[PDB]
Amino acid sequence: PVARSWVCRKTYVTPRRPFEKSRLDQELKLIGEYGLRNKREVWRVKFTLAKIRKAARELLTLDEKDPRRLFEGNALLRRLVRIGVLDEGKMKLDYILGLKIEDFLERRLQTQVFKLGLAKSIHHARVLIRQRHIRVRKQVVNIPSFIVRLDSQKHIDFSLRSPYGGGRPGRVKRKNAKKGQGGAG
Amino acid sequence: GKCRGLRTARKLRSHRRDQKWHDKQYKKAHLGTALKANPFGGASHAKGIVLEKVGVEAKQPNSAIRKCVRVQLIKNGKKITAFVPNDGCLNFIEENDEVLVAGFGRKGHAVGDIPGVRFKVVKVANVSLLALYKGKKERPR
Amino acid sequence: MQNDAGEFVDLYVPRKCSASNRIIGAKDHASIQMNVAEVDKVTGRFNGQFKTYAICGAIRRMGESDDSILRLAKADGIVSKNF
Amino acid sequence: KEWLPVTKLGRLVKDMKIKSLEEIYLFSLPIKESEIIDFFLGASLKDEVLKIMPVQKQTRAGQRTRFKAFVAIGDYNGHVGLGVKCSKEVATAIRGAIILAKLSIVPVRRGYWGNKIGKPHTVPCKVTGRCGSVLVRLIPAPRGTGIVSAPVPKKLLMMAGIDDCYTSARGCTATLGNFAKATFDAISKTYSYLTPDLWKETVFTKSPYQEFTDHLVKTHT
RNA sequence: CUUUAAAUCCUUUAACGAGGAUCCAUUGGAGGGCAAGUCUGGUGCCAGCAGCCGCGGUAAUUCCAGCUCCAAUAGCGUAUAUUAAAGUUGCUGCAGUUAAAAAGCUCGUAGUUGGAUCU
Repeated sequence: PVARSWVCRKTYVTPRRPFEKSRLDQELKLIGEYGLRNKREVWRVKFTLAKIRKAARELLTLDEKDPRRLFEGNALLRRLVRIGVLDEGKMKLDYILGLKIEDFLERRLQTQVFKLGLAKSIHHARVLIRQRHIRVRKQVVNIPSFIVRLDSQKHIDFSLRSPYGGGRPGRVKRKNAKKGQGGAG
Repeated sequence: GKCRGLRTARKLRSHRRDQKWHDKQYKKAHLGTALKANPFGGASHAKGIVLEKVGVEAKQPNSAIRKCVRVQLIKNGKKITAFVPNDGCLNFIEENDEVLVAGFGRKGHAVGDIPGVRFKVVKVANVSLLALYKGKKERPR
Repeated sequence: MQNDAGEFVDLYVPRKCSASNRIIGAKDHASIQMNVAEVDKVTGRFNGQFKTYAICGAIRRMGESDDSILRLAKADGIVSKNF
Repeated sequence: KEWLPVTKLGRLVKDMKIKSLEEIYLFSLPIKESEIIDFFLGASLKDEVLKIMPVQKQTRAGQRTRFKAFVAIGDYNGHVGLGVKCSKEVATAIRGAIILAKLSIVPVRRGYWGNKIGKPHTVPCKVTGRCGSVLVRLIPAPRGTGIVSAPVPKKLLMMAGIDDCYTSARGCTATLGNFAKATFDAISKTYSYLTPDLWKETVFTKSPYQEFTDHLVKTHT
């Protein structure tokens, strides 16, 4: 008898056919323009999208004008519009069935950094997110797989302790200045 | 099914249990004689002692004599054949040493050209054959 | 077909048989689109217009297109009523 | 280089008086002239070869190896075809197969799943095809689900244009010809299944020879 | 410095700390199934590979070594059970002329299933 949680779940899933051409080509493509580390991240994204589409499937299985269906649907569309994968005008119950992986991957933090113009490349955006240079509503964020809400989108800025947006220079510029003043005299 | 009455369940359950009894894999997996005839006793691996080195012949057109080991397992005590898997690995084993044996992977049946042999050799002298073949670890004296 | 807005969305609608009320597919090459001309009431001359029917393949293959077009003419009134 | 029509359908198409092959599908005329499809279905027509399976008959003068060519054809908007050609060397087999697939193209009807909203995406009902010992089920699926089947009927259902479907297979599916023809007359059966929407009493327009019978008898010999 | 019975763990912060960021990423594979060289050299039914077809007899797309390439990635492979694929246990939803198959036939008690009609 211990005070333990013992709760966990798999986040990704493996496909049935390992060796193939087509789905390999689209996942290698989306890693190409979206800058992902490995196949496990898009496997997690596909599993999450499969879960939400399955939940939408038994939600739409139940009949119209049912209380729990209406409540669960209103909460689900409110979550989907507050994360920003939908838009505020198109609130319909069956349009959850018509979205794909790029809508899930659009609200990634790397895509927001790359499209906000404070990064050169998506690889540069990934290495700069991993190096803790961004404050989001005055909070230092490190994780690249970060979901940005719609209301928390205009507060993306460089962290105040980073040398890029204003602050102390790091180890390397201090080393170059020290060796320059050492070699000057 | 064919017996399609509304109150027909016991006859259908009896027919289903007798027909599932009339099978091969279920009778293999739900009888004690099949597991009793297994020299592993339902275990994945076993430990035994090398007692001789045997070079057995091959089948039709594939013709290459294969070198196998008769191993007596410690836990039950019967002479069980085992095949040295990889090239250059028979010189790594000697007489009266302990060998961790396992099957080839086709559920206790003969695999490939080698006749009558269903077990292979994984570990000898508490070191893997892969480490001795690659040269990562040396065979202790 | 229609939709929620209600406009036409199918590419076409197939014609139906006048005897069995069954549609004619694209690869049913035994169907017939033959025309029946009508006569003038006063003289019996050709007035110029026509009216047609449609039969499916399987009725011809089983062998009853003739009495089917006979009852179609009976409902039309082109053939005599006493027959 | 210039095309010379021999069939009166080809003359009617070349005389700029047949607007589409859609009315030809409506009136179900046979096609034995394989460039009306080239005239109407232009650069959107897509080609993909299935598998080349050699056949032979045992003789006294040695084993001769005739080749069978398997192919699928069709744009991403409906019409889809299949063609089997038997010849000796590969190139004339491939050319004859794509020609005979261009002969036998059928259009398909796209339906909905649950709600009739937006553009149609799936099959309207459950249709099947029967040849040899192959049973191929066509069950409608919701939006964006994807085709779950063997790889060859995934390829066939993207050639047909059905993005979302549910399938089932039975029998010896190793033979590609019987299975492919079973899928083909399964997806060609999406018309011949009467729905309550088609309950309106049809009206027959003029036969395609009847509008321009004078033009065809003065420009066709 | 914090935490803690007191430390260690995490976080914050000094001073340091990378140009083959040597601060050096493995696992089984490359004929088909099943994404990846008719590359080169050696033995040539022997050594071996191979879950299955099959690769070895002196021109090895499979053996043994070097190069390149593909798969997942701090993870990968093997053996035992087990599930789905198995519509190969079929209640949904298997078959019984010829692929395994209907008692030689008939009667017959439990069990199974039983015509229409009442506003």
